[PDB]
Amino acid sequence: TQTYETEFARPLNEVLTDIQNRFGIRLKYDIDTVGKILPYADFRIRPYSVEESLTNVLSPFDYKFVRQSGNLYKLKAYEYPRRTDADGEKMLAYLNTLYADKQAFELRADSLRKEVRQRLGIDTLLAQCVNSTPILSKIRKFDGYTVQNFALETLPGLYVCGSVYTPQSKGKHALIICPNGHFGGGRYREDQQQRMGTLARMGAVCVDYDLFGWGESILQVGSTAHRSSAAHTIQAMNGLLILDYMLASRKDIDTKRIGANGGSGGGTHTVLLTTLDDRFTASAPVVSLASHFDGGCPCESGMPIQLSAGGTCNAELAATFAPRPQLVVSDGGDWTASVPALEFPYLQRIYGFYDAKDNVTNVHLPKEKHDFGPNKRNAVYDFFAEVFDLDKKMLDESKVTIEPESAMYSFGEKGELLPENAIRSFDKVAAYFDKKAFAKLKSD
Ligand SMILES: [Zn+2]
Repeated sequence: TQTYETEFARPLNEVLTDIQNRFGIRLKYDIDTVGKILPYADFRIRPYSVEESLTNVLSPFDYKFVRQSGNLYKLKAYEYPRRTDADGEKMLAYLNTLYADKQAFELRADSLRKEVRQRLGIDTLLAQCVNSTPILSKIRKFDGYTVQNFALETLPGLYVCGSVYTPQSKGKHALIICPNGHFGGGRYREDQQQRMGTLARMGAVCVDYDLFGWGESILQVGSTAHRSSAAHTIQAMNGLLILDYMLASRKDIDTKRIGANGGSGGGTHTVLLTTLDDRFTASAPVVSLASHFDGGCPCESGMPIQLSAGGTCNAELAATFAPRPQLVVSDGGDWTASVPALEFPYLQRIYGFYDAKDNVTNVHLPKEKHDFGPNKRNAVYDFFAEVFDLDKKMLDESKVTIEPESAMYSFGEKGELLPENAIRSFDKVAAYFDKKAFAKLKSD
């Protein structure tokens, strides 16, 4: 019954099936429309445009479409971290109106650094971090580099576990902090060991560490806890405390050569690190950078850092590092497809404010997909070789050992070495962020 008096109301699932048949498209559904009723459904249709029709029937339920290949469309929930290339181009054009030189750029960059840090809440948690003796494994020797595991206590009872990759070559070394993306196996994976081992053979101390609720963090908080705003703050805190610990505990580091490098989520965390800490002298965010995507995981976008200074994006945060050497690796199979046309020229103009366009580079892999495969690693090897004066003759992944996973563990094959004091539920961490969690906890 289509009447004025029943608001010409149709179930949304009938409307969309009807759009699919009428305009001859295919729909992939990543939403469940059960029970959804759209008033005036047929009046929202536009015979000349499948896209207006879809947007007019979906935006009332907070849904959208994303055009796939050919005549296929995916139907999605609104995503606060994800916009379009078009949104990107308007954002970056808008931010270009806020600065015409170094002076104007540098005032906004300082506001961006302060408001990002404030909005992350990291200084609240740093004021509560302890100073206990880090748990260090024995040093394991390999061809031209060694590996040593660490567990560093942050908040009372909370541990970040990682591994340090040290060159065997004599003399002062570069240091590279290496947050990782959501790739299978985390920092334990083959391509992560390859990259840390090659950079260490070439003369860089390299450090990698568990994402919150990955690896041995699972022993304390479980796997679910990773997708939380807590993860965003805790992972940035982890990076900073690890940089502090490396610089205070080691004699072999040249403080003119401190790098950040990571892939996907690790590339988002790389930009966060160079935004939070002025000690970094070079940066390589890999298959990560976009004006129009902030990161899909709450560990990347869970805190509202992109609302800093009236609105920013990871491309502008990356720009605040100017004019320090920075490599952006992009590919044609993900959100970084835009970088050669959009994000890179934006970064070139800002590096331009310092006569240092040559300090920022883009290795675009048009044919490749979202991974940390060999040509991603080769752009990283090449960049740090160049800017940190590392030894390219040592570059050979066949010489890196692929340790089994448990060899990088701090707390034993089965986590049986997990300290007495140690947090064993997410509740203990959540209580720093949410009064509901604190209240659950305080009723023993
Ligand atoms: Zn994450």
